Amino acid sequence: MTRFDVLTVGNAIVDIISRCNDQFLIDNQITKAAMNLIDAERAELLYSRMGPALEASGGSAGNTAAGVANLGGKAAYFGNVAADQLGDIFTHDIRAQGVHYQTKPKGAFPPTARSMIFVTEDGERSMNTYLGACVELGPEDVEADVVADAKVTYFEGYLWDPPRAKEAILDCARIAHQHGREMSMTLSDSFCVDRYRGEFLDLMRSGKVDIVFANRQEALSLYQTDDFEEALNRIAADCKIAAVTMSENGAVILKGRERYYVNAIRIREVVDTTGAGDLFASGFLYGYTQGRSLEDCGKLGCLAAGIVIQQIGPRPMTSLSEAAKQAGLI
Amino acid sequence: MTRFDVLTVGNAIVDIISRCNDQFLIDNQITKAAMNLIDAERAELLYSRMGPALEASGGSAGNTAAGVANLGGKAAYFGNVAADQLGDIFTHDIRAQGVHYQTKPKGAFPPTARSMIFVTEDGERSMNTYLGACVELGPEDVEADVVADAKVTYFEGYLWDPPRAKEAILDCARIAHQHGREMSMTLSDSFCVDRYRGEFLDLMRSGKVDIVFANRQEALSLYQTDDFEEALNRIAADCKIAAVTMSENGAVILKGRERYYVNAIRIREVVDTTGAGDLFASGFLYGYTQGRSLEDCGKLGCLAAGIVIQQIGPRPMTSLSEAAKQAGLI
Ligand SMILES: Nc1ncnc2c1ncn2[C@@H]1O[C@H](CO)[C@@H](O)[C@H]1O
Ligand SMILES: Nc1ncnc2c1ncn2[C@@H]1O[C@H](CO)[C@@H](O)[C@H]1O
Ligand SMILES: O=C(O)c1cnc2ccccc2c1
Ligand SMILES: O=C(O)c1cnc2ccccc2c1
Ligand SMILES: [K+]
Ligand SMILES: [K+]
Repeated sequence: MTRFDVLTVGNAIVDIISRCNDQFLIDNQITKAAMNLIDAERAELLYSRMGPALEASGGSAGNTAAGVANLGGKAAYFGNVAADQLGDIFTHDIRAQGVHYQTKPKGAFPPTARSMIFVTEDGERSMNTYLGACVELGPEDVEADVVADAKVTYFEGYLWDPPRAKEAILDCARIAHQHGREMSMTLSDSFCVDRYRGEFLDLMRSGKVDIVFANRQEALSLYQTDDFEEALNRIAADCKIAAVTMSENGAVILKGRERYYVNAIRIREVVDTTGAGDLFASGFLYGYTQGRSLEDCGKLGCLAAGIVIQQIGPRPMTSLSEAAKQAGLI
Repeated sequence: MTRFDVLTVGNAIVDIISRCNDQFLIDNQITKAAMNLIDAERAELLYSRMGPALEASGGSAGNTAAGVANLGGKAAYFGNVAADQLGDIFTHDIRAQGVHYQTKPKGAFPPTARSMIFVTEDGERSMNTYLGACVELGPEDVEADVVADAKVTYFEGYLWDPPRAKEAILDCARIAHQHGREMSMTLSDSFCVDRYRGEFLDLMRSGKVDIVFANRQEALSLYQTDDFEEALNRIAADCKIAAVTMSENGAVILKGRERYYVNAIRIREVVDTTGAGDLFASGFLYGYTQGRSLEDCGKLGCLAAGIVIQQIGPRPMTSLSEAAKQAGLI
């Protein structure tokens, strides 16, 4: 037996969520649908203009770990918060979901990362992230026994922004592979891909990453193309398994020459897209580590993603395991 | 012209909200549907057992002020937070709603008040409140110019728990009445009524309070009776105006021998009753300060209350003014 199905690694963030009109994004030069990095001064400025908000634990990989636990899988998470109230919230929420979380805060400054997420009327989310304590994550935060004992270790492309997180990831890759485990990454965001295009390709081609998650926008960015079919062929050539999401058009799972298309759930109304990709990865990786077919992994991913976009906030407040049972995915 | 329609005064609290099953309340000796005061040790214990949560600025009077501002009235708030992250969240949310809020924190300790609110499947809410920095609210926090320039000053019965807040309220009553303004209170909670029964009756009978808000449970507690008609007759004898809510049975507004019955609005589902009474007071006091009939104040209250119970969290995330316009209450 193994201790963990999925270890995830990412920027530990608390989300600050509000609604806005379309003009707000233009007025404040916020790139729509993207992760916009911001400094402390810009954080203060944007917050001063933001309406009344709700807070909820976030972080892309944090959400993915929570989702795996919610489905009934065994999950762990590495990510660095500060010894402050936001860090206490983050710690509580992830542990309360039944995710192993033991990364120790290093101090009160920089403070715990937060992301001001503006949700427009169409349900799109535009994130504005002050990394704070995330900049401190490094090799010292790798719990080697956890990596050794996890079927899959999954990490964010977003980790390439803070300075030393990549060193922790390279350590994880070494340990995972020495123990016959698999490594997975998400491309995270199309501008993130643009920042780290060559590095991401190298991760895949060198075999440090076995399973890659992308959406359409990320895949097009990765190969600098408007040809989605080219992007699919290239990504299949670059990694052992690729899971590519296409929003309302569902998803496609690629392995060598194999392609498995999955339909998206028909949605009544798109409330807030925050967490869609994260929860697709939850469903996929839960299925993968239970030995399910690639198609069924895709189905579980679409189920989880469809649920999270029908609520405000990034982590499903309902039972994913119950939903999967009703769906005959069990 | 006056600067403010409604000044509210209360315990400044950030809510930590989670769903639980019925047995959780019993196992943890949480009194269902009530405000349960807790110390620091008990807060740590309950939080350790609480599921993943979301945070939202709360405080009964805070919610009421926010609701008045939402409807288009001019609101102000007195309430004390700490110089910490939770206090910064509280400060942001109330000011971002357009409420005047200038109560200065006295340091970082005691920390900002928080309430762990457990919502059961029936939508009832059971609150567990650590008062923290609320214990420091005192006469020093009365902005006399704001009280002088507000049509109505409204305060929580909950203020009788912290040690010095009542002195600030007595100062408010003096200033308000010297400037020809009106004072209002909510009975807050049936156990709060039980703690301060004599003091609350005296506030009304001495004329320090002109307009009283109660629900059925609070009115029955106030007069220690199982007879609701007796409670209505007695409350009408004790205060100039009484607004008494009755959940799905709407409300009754009493003035001398005048009685005005108002129906609850049709709702999709009871998602979370948190803030129902607070927002009833918002709608009522908005109407009242706009010169509306007592019946129309009741209707505005039932509208605001009905909206808030159909969402998670204590402050409506949608426009109350727009809903009022659509409902023909305008
Ligand atoms: N730079 C970042 N790194 C990792 N996660 C992020 C970043 N910015 C925003 N997020 C998270 O992305 C999630 C949605 O995918 C949100 O819950 C938010 O916390
Ligand atoms: N002791 C208290 N005093 C004032 N407000 C409170 C108290 N406990 C809980 N609340 C608030 O009551 C609101 C619901 O009426 C919640 O938003 C919560 O913050
Ligand atoms: O080079 C491109 O074609 C390309 C495609 N998509 C992008 C998205 C974000 C940033 C750069 C991109 C660049
Ligand atoms: O004295 C009573 O009749 C009475 C009624 N309701 C209550 C609710 C809470 C606490 C005491 C109460 C006391
Ligand atoms: K969401
Ligand atoms: K509510």
